[PDB]
Amino acid sequence: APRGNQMLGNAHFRKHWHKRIKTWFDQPARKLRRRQNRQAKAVEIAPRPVAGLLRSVVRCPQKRYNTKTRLGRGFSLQELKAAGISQAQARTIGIAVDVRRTNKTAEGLKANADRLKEYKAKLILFPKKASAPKKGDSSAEELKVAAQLRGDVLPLSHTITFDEPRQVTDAERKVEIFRLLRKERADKKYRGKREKRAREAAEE
Amino acid sequence: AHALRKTRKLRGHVSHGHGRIGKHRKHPGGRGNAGGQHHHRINRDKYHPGYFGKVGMRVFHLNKNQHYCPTVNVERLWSLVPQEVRDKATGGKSPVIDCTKLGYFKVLGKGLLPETPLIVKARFFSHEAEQKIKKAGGACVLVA
Amino acid sequence: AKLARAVQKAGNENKTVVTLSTVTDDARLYTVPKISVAALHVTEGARARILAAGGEIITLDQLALKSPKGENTVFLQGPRSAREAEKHFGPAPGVPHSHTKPYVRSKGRKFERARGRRASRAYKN
RNA sequence: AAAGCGUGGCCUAUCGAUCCUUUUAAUCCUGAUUGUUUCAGGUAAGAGGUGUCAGAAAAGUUACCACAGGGAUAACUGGCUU
RNA sequence: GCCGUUGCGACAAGGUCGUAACGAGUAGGAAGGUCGUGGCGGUUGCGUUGAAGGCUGAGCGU
RNA sequence: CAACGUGAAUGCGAGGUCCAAGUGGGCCAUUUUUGGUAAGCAGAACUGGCGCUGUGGGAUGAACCAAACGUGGAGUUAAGGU
RNA sequence: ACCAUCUAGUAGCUGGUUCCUUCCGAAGUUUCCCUCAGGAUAGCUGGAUCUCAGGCAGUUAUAUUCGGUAAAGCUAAUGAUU
RNA sequence: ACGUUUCCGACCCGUCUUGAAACACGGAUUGCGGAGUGCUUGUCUACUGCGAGUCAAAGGGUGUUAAAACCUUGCGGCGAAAUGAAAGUAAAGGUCAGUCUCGAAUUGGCCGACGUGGGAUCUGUGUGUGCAGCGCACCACGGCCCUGUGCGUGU
RNA sequence: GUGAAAUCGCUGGAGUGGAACCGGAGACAGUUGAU
RNA sequence: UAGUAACGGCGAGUGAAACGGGAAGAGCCCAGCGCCGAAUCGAUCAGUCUUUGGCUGCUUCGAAAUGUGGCGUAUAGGUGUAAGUUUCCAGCAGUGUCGUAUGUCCGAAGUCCUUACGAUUGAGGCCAUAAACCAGAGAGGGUGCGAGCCCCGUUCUGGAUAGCGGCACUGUUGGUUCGCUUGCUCCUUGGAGUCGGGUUGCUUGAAAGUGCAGCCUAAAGUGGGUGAUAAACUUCAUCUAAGGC
Ligand SMILES: C[C@@H]1C[C@@H]([C@H](O)CC2CC(=O)NC(=O)C2)C(=O)[C@@H](C)C1
Repeated sequence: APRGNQMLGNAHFRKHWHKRIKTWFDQPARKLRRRQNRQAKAVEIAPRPVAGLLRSVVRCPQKRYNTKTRLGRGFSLQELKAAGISQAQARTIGIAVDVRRTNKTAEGLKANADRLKEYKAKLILFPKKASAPKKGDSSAEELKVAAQLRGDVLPLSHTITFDEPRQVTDAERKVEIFRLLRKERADKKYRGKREKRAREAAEE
Repeated sequence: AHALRKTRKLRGHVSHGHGRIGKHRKHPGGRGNAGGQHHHRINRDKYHPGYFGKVGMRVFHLNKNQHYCPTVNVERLWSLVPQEVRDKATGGKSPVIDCTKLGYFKVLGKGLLPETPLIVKARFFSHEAEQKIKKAGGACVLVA
Repeated sequence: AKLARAVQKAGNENKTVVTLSTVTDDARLYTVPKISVAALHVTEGARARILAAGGEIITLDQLALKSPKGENTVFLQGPRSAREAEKHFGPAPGVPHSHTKPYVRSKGRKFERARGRRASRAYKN
């Protein structure tokens, strides 16, 4: 029997919730377990990076996020072709391939092409058989510097830059920004009705 | 803090502060928000007007990202300018503010602008915001 | 902003503003005059601006040493009734001519907006 | 003619929430892959009714009976009244 | 006369003191408790020359 | 803006906001009063009580008369009495 | 029927509800409810306090008002009636 | 002082109840156990830190008195903007002086969070008290601005 | 191990007319203190 | 995200997902079309080896053309051609390098003096300014309650030893490799009582049908599905169901 000014109750506890209870007392244990797994993987696959395959640069889908970038599943076939890497070579060299992703814009393609080029520049390739090096294979004093990389490979930078101060131009000042926005909205809203009127006029 | 609850002071008194006549008895009025229309009608109408009934268009699977549009007032714009940019903006140069990078999509014209003209880049502007910026001597630039 | 407004008034330019309320920084304030203030706590931005503008910040014991009887003082405080909790105080939301804020889980067309809030549903108060 | 009077009946009774349906209103808003027209849904005002009238959808029997209580409540005594 | 509450006040004090009036109480609400019990982080000590527990005289506290 | 200055008695500091308990069976009495033949019956009005309350008196009593309560002392009384 | 489990089934109903002092201290009334052994609501009550330092009062005075009961009248209207 | 004897007082507790010592119910006696809790979600209140910000999640890095502590966030929650069913729109005026097609016009300066009354305090000045000035919080009465809607025009 | 209360037996004292217990105030017995 | 969109005698109540930040990350195989066309496979026999299983065959039977194997699957694929580039598996032995909740063995210092006790581990003293001694061991337990120093133990990111594993390199046995990528050329490219529709029942937040199933109906080939309000006519966007690891 609620009394006085209250916020109406909303608790979802009318089910036999005591049968389905999950506690987090093992959070530090899980943290330690994952650290140990990472260490074991690093030992297993040394000197290769612990993170694993190299991932691509992506733009977040929706307009709420499209001003940001993040890591992707892999590199598109167009991107690999532009960077001059075969899909098989990427697979054996440790580059993620996104067989589903396709490029529709030169800027997006070029960003990942540059990422691939930089990774190839930073790559160190050990001889297949230590005794006999081959072509494309890294040099001995380069191999002496090889060390395991921890964290993301070629991590992205999320720093925000401020545009340089400039001068306000009269062409800029003369524009009617609000009227322009309202005009665009009106044009989009009334496109179809205008087409119908034009068709009716043509028939007449 | 069990040592500070009423239970510590109610020991020795038979009714535990719930009365001898009324008594503390389970659910004497019903469970939850029951009877909001019959016997809790006065309380419901007094403290939660508008509760019963339905009003407005119903949107199957609302798309909240579409309507997401954080706003910044014109009075708050200068505070977004870093001190280094303010130092650089000298001799007729106005600082440039990228509201979309700062996390604001629309600019609303509440308050007053500083003496320094500003260039503001946002997806949307209000008419008053545009008027105030241009009057202060800056410019408004639309971005996608 | 309130501190500056108090100090800019004719005759208050040299008096010390005394407040037991925390002095916060106002981003909407563009020009900050020279302020001499005694307070319990001053935020980082407000303190930086006050000191940069040539002002002075002292504690309550320093104020006691300066003006033991409170001479040349301007007593100020923040708005007491400006609280979200105070928004909910007053006549109940469901009584005539009441602008009290209700306790609602969320905001939207589906949260206490139908019956007793518009004439199209029973009545409106 | 005018000053004036007129939002129903000279005054004190003669009546109805939510949801749903239905009608009227805008050269209205929405259907979120782009549009047109149907269709559907909305904003505003009415009607369809709850007479237990602040508004559940509702026939009996038990002497075969049961449970929680009640001296807040009857049948026998006692008490007041006659 | 003493105890305490309330109001006021003095004093360099989470305290002491002074002063005037006051003191019923079920349901109920608050405050104080160096009233009592069992743990933990600390601190102070006692103990086979006798701890806890148990029985019971001299006192203390409304 | 200019002038005028507290315009019956007595008593006394005043006002504001928030959070919340218990209660939502009452009963008695002077006077008024409806139903009833009446009722220690049923139903109302004002006020005071008991409930929540002890104390002196009415031999005894929830309500009657006196008077309300820290713990003690001296003196004097109320109603009532010798 | 019996056994185990759902199941510590629900109960507006009955019973119980465990230390001491100090301060304040009620209600059985209004409205709505398939409401009448129950709730919500206002009232009564406690606590936190905050803003101030003369306008208030379960009392009178002055001034002005409202009423249709007691009394009075039916040789005044209505209704009885010698 | 739970011994004895005197004088005064002295009905059995708990409970429901208008009313209990009741011919109302429970209580033969003693020991031990025995009942407002946990959590989720709100709200108010008190305290603490910071403050237009605050808290940061999962996670990562480190840590061997390693389930602790310490470091670490383009992003997330709450707050900073409301209003409408929605499309959408979205919170700066005060004063002075002008032109005028004298109107539901327009222009320019100064000031910039509005006006008035009451306001602890502060300041000045007379004689515990008076007058004047700047006025916090708050209260009262208004004024403007945003959005929805009715009427209603035009430029 | 300890070894409580209820209940019970013994020895000594004291009371003992249809309850017993209890509060206030003395007395007795008793206990205890006196540079 | 979020107690949000949505469902609900729109009452009580119920109630997700995408985007975003992270943990981990690995890709692939068929049918069909096309080419080779039995090039494939099981038992049995005989050799051979490192034999609770493997390798060879004019062994003999059988499965398989109602089609086993090779290439090949949406990122396609294939032919030819020009460039570049070209091994991979499994076992055995050795060499070290590293882990073992794997066994066994190994360890620093007082039972010193006085005292207390039924019994000490209790109290005091043990050169030295800083002192009984050890301490990388002052965790725990036992011993006549009390103990780092009496014992087992504890610390030595402990040692020695035997065994199990994983690694890296050498040797060696068996099997296997006409491939692989990019450019050009020509050819080629796919799941049916299934999808879809009607109706019925259950189910969901899914609202003119979210998922599932019964009955009737029952496809097509730039076809089919989806784009959350049903239908036609239109812009497109995005995947490729009815097979598998
Ligand atoms: C206007 C009146 C009422 C209406 C309808 O039955 C009322 C609703 C009310 C409700 O909240 N839930 C229901 O299931 C019924 C109707 O068809 C007719 C009787 C006419």
